[PDB]
Amino acid sequence: AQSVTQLGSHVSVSEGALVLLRCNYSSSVPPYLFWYVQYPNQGLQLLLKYTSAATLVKGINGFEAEFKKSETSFHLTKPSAHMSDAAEYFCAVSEQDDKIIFGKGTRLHILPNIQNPDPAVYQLRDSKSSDKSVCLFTDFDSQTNVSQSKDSDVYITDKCVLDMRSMDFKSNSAVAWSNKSDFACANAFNNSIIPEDTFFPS
Amino acid sequence: ADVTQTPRNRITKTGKRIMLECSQTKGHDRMYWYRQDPGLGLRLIYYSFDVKDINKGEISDGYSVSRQAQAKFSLSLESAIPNQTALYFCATSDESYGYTFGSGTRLTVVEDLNKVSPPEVAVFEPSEAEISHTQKATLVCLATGFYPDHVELSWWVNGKEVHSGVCTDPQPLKEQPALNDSRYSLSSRLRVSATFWQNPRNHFRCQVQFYGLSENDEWTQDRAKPVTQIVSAEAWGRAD
Repeated sequence: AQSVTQLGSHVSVSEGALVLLRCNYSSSVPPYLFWYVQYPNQGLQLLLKYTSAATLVKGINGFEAEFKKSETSFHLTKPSAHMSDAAEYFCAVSEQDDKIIFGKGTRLHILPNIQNPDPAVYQLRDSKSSDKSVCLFTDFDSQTNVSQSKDSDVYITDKCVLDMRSMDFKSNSAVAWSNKSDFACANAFNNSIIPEDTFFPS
Repeated sequence: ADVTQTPRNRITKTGKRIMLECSQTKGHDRMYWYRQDPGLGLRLIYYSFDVKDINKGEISDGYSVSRQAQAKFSLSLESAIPNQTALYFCATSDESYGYTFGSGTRLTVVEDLNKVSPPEVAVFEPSEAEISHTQKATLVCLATGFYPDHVELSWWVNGKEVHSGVCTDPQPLKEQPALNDSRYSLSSRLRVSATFWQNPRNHFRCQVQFYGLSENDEWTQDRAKPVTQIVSAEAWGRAD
């Protein structure tokens, strides 16, 4: 088998929804096919493979994939997306009777089901006695995304999802900070489209 | 086999010959070296079917290999350059594509060792406004001023490593994005119940493992030698 194609370096799925990661190959004789997973930042683990036996192959954890030669596909599915499914997935194919060649990989992002969003911008102080601080934008749902800073002295992180197991509670957040003395948390996220009911305490 | 690779982490200057070693115990004929880079998957560098046989993969330029025994397959960067910075994986296979991968070699090639720098680390304490509004409390760790981008951040509550309630940025950002040798920074959050934060018995530590210079390396500057090290910051719970 001369190639394997995954499209979308990053893809999203709603928490609880069908997982579907697409893989297609080019090889006139049916090949062996493999799906590998990689956690940050860890090695590769085999999920499942097609080895010319069952066309529906089942893997660990509810994963399965159907080999379909008539549309040269081997799509990976799982019935319900859990937060622990966040990882990078690689499709791979046999080639030249002597090796495995890897697709470029897709990272799966699971969007938490946030039933009671409570968007807010908080100021946090350094535990030591500078008064350095950072701004924390948190508790917004899936319709919000955070934009890059448009000022080279202000730093803004990508949104990150944490899962507090103690309370079975997930939330989004991004962090902003700057050394500039005119920097205020009220203005930190002005380049992002934030929810109209974002809480801004004093 | 137990496939094993050495070294596990290494930082080097440009221009050096660098050797990575894969070893196996099961004696499979076929061994392989791959590199992994973001957006490109795992690309084959070189592979070998027995002790008499070496063949190029798609990205063999800049590399050589030796198969000195059934059990061993060595990769060399002949003259290291920065674009050889990557995660490297060796693998073995049986005769039916049963692959075994080694656990990885993270290699960072830097132009100028003078620019290596450990992080400064700070913990930022939960807002009273968050505690009041949500009855939850979010700590933020910030690591800054580090180079190269080769760190591992963890959180420690009362001396045990915690994974629940944590989110760490997946990649650091550049402090000076217009510079090729910009320092980096990274943030992480740990969220607990307000209850837990309000207990002055509880101890919270953000730990950053930095990979840098070894004892071997020469160091000519007045500032601290930027050797591989751990840098932490801490906060105690607070009722007031």
